[PDB]
Amino acid sequence: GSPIFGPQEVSSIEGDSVSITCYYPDTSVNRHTRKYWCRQGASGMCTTLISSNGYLSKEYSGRANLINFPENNTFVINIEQLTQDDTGSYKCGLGTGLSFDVSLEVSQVPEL
Ligand SMILES: *[C@@H]1O[C@H](CO)[C@@H](O)[C@H](O)[C@H]1NC(C)=O
Ligand SMILES: [Mg+2]
Repeated sequence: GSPIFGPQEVSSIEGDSVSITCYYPDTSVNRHTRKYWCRQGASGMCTTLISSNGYLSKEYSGRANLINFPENNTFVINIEQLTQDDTGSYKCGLGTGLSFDVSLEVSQVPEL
């Protein structure tokens, strides 16, 4: 099935911020479980970059937040100071399991 939903593709420009909302099923277990944002890598693993246990990758020091909103069965990942190096294939999810694939594209600032 389709337990998690979010934005399939997120397009931004260098310097921008994004706010990515992931939706989960309306259950107590899901409201209180670990939430995560991870980047899919060439090895096949999805490396956690931020989680609701308070974990943060050094790649996101000073520029990211993950906020759980149990009151509407969502959580939000905020990512700031984007650069082209943030382009990639990500997942938002619950647990370690339930997840949704997000493609983030960060393009160059257009020439004037
Ligand atoms: C969920 O609730 C939070 C807190 O009130 C709100 O800021 C956010 O917009 C809501 N999310 C959605 C998808 O309605
Ligand atoms: Mg590009």
